[PDB]
Order: sequence, then structure tokens, then C-alpha cells
Amino acid sequence: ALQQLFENNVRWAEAIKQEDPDFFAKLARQQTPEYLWIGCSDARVPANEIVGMLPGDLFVHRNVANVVLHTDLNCLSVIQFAVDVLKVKHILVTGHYGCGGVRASLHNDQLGLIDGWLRSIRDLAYEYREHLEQLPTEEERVDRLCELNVIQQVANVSHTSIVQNAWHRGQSLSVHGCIYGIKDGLWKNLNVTVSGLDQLPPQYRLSPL
Ligand SMILES: [Zn+2]
Repeated sequence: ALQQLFENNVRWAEAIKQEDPDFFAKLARQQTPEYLWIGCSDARVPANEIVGMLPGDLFVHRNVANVVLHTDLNCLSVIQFAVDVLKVKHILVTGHYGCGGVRASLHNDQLGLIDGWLRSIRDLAYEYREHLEQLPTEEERVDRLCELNVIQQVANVSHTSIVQNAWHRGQSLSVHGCIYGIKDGLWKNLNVTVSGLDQLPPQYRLSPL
């Protein structure tokens, strides 16, 4: 029903201009979001709605299971643009419970190309296999791995030279880990926020350029 989307768009734009005739014109002059959202592509987790934000407020990357991989130039380019060009003050790594990508990493079905994309989550589940094994249900295991996954990605972001060099030059920048409940609409802090070099293990601290 593609036509509906066009009709929706026309109605949306016109309604906004009725309340604020300059909303788009002003926004178009400059991009100044204070946040980068890194989250899952899952249709149930749209960034702006969940945190009550407006067009212009959130720079967004979404991918399968919200992973930040060391040699993925897609996500790395979003982070670099956000930190170096836009100078966002916060990176919000948001995973969600019931994530299908995370769930697939606990099962042994072949999905195709995505096998490689998700294998770091499988590695994480293997790393924490004893911990996960204590949990009686598959849903509990999935949801805990969803949390562990967010925590790993926060660490990954904080280990980049992009983030560390921003800190080196006195830029204020925090990396947060949150988890969204698709069952209840609640966006919850995992309390793993990193805001400076002193919070990193020595093994990950890069010397300044
Ligand atoms: Zn997901």
C-alpha cells in the first residue's frame, strides 16, 4: 500500500506547517543533534518515538541486533560523523529484549549471510555460557544475552580512537547502554556509561596523537 505512505506524508508535512510554518525551513539550515542512537533495525524500536524526540534531535544508525563491529565501516562512519562533525554529546547504544538477532545466536539454524554478522553475539553467548545456563528458560537466556550484547557494544564504542581522541581534545562525550522492552515500551538504563579515558582498562587506552 505504497500510495498510503505518500498520502500520509503530505498530511504530515502540511499539519506541521500549519502549527509552525518555519519548522522544516529552520531545521534544513543546520544539523545539530545532541545524540547518536545505535539500535536494532527491528520495526518495533523506532528511536524518536521511544524517547519523545523530534526530527533533528537524534542522529540514527540501526542494524541487525545493534552491534558495533571492529571493522564495520558502516557503523564506524556514523560514529565518526557524529563525534567529529556533529559533535554529539551522547551515544545511546540501545538494544531490546526479544531481539531476533540475539535469539538466533542462541540457536543452531543457518540464516544465511547473517550468520557472520551475528557470530560475535554467538561468541558472547559462548563466553557467558555458564552464566546463561543458570537461567531456566530460553526467553530468560535471550533477554540476558540482549543485555550482555548492549554492554559489549558500549565497551566497543568506547575503545575506538574516534571516541578516545574526542576525549583527548576536551570534547564532552558519553557512551550509554540502554535496553528497550518491546513488551512494555520502557527504555531502561543498564548503567554502563563511559565518559572518559580513566574508565577504560589500560589495555584499551590509546596514547594521544
Ligand atoms: Zn532486534
